[PDB]
Amino acid sequence: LESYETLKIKLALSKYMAMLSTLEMTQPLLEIFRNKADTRQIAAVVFSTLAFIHNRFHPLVTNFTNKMEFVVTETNDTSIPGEPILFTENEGVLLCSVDRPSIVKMLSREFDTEALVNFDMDLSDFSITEVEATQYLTLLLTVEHAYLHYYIFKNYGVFEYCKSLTDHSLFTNKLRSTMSTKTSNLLLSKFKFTIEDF
Amino acid sequence: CNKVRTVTEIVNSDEKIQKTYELAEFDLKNLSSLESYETLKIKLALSKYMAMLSTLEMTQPLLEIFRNKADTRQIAAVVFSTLAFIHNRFHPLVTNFTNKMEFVVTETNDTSIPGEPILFTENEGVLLCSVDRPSIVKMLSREFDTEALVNFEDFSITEVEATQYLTLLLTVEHAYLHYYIFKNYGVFEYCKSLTDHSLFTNKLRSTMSTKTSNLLLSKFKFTIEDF
Amino acid sequence: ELINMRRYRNAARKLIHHYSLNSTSSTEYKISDVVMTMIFLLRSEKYHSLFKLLETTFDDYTCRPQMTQVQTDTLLDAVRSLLEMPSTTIDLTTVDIMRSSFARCFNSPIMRYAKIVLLQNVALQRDKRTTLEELLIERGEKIQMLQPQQYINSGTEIPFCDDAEFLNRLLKHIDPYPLSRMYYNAANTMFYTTMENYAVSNCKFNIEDYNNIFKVMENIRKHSNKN
Amino acid sequence: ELINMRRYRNAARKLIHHYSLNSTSSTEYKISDVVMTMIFLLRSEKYHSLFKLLETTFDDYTCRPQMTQVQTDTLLDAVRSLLEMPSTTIDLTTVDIMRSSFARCFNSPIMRYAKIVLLQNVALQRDKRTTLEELLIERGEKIQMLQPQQYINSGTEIPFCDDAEFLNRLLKHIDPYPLSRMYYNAANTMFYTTMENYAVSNCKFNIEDYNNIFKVMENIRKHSNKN
Repeated sequence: LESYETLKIKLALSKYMAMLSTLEMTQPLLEIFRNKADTRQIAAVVFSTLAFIHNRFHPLVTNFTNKMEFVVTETNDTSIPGEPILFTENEGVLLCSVDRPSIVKMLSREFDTEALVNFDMDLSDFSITEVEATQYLTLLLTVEHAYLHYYIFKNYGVFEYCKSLTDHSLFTNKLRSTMSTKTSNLLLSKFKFTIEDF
Repeated sequence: CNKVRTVTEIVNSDEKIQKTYELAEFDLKNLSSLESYETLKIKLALSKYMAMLSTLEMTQPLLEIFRNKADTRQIAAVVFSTLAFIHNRFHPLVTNFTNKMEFVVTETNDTSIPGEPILFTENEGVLLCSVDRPSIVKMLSREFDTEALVNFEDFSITEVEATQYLTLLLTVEHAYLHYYIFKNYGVFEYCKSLTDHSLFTNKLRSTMSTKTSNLLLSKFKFTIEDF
Repeated sequence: ELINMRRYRNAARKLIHHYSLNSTSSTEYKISDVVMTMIFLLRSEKYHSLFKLLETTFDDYTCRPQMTQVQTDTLLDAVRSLLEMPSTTIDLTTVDIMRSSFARCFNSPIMRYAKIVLLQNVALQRDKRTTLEELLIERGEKIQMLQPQQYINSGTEIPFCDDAEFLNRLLKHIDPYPLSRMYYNAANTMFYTTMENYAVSNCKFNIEDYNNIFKVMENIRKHSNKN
Repeated sequence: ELINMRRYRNAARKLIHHYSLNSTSSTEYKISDVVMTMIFLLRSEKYHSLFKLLETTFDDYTCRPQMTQVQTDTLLDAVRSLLEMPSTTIDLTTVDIMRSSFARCFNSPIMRYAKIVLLQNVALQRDKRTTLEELLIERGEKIQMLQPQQYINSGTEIPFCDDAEFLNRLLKHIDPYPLSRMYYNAANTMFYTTMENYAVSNCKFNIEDYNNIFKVMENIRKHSNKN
């Protein structure tokens, strides 16, 4: 089961990388977000990641049933402390606002590289690095948090969506494996992880 | 608390990378980012300057000190001591002025220099600290307004009184920037800074040569009303 | 005698013509014309009534003065005298329209020597303990202010390089890379970013409780308690 | 009389306090404000000297009144009485500044919303326009001529008050003092005095850049791309 699920997880990560390559963005991801001037590529990444999560969660529906916009903010006053992905609906169209500085902080946080757990052919090819894979995983999980909130907003009212924004205990109402919500490893159910605070 | 313990677990396995941290960074960012702390720092620097002046054997208030055209000894000492204070603030390990300085205090039009009321130069190994009395007394005679226009967007001390000391502190800040630039490099560099001030991006990085320090004006950013 | 009435009256004639025929024409005239007109009007006893009438037109244009018909009759006499124009097209209504034109012209801003605009940023440090929802709403009000930029609403199928060769090369290349380390790094980065944001905003964040709710509740009720 | 002596006197007081570079606070101005100021100047024979100087300056600056010492002294005493400030703080420098200010204001068409322009240009010294660098070198020559007034070799160690009680009492006394307003006043005063020096010495200066370069350069290297 671990072998099967590890294969599935790395396959999903490969699909993630492949899609974000199909976006045809000549700028590197770290430089994608470092660039304060152009929000087009960053918002394209966010939109495509929302599409990726929506279709993996709901394979049977393909075409978008919604219209979305993006507002990119680069100041302290705007930044919500914990959810840099500001996602909401305004006047019949959803808006996914983003705090760029928080993300450029995240993807530049001295990623661990050493394995502290202590336990013709080849030539030029597609080569990746641990930092890039970790950054992609963090981005995918963050946008998954955003999509969880979007699904709560759709299945409830804005009042209940805000109360979820206050509590976050409301994720567990409907996201189970069902004929409507198609199972999915969700990219974070693969591992449990708890805190050892005093 | 003293510890914040972080763990990332795993399904179907028990090994964890359990890391524990401290509140030093979180609380330090909270307090330093908090504007109350920096306001306290500014008030503390100003209080130290005021205590310095009080202990300077000066019982007469500042403007009354600068009204004395006859003796410029007090004015020269005031400028000297404020230079010493700023020198302390950049480099606490040094307190005294190792070079003997001479003040040429004037009340004429020609000696007045538009932009550096206290010019500092050197003349064959002895240091020259120009004092321009007309300009500084013009500065200290502007009757600062005191009504509540905050626009947030026991002692005989008032708003406008300490305001004059703050203005003098800013003047000495500019003068000391020029003096330090002059001492680190040649006279050409000092005069070119007097004409362009571009050397502000050369040596004043937060390093061993220059260790941070507020410079006061970093507390409040200000701009022109140009078009 | 010291006052040239002729030039004052000559300029006032054009000014009153423009302002009475509702020809504002700010280009034509300056403050000098207005002040010369005002001085000439105040000069003779005849136009003291008009001067009193225009007194309250300087600032309080909502207060209608209370006057009888005889006073307005004498004022009309003065208006006909000043305009030197036949009273056929002149009446009280045109006088009031000219009054409004004068009031609007008077309240025009002129010129200033500029000012060091010290408003800028303050970083908005509350200096108190702060909640969650209050911060969320107060910040979101400024979040939704303006500037919606990105317009991607068409709705399109996600592009896929469905060929497995690209997938196979990558998937073989990812074999040496563990999942535990990557997931640890991601969780730790998220924790650091959240604590940094709470430190900057000085919000009362559950020390290690809310994100713990995230983790434990999500994982457990995914694994069991499905409902 | 129909003129309110108190109202117009105070309005003229404000206008002189500002246009004569003596005050700090800025109040948004309307044309009727200046009209009332000049009317009050008219009504007072004692200030008829400034009033008639304005009258002369209405048209053009091809002429300037010729006065003896007696008229100038009486005018200066009148201005001191109007300002109700220390007497010798104004002098012919302030007189000419006020004349140039009012002359510039009276000319030029009435604008929709202010002009926000300095008055250093075409204000003093109709003679020529000399380079600033040459003035710096020449005047520095005269500065470095003769009479250095103090020989302080050893240097006195800076006095420090470690008694927190006095520091805390001073801090308590600075509790009512707002940093923002005080700093705004100080910066504005320094900038205005520097502009006065630039005007008087007739050294043309980068109004929109050089001081802006000071501010921008210092802030940027204090925060961004320090390296």
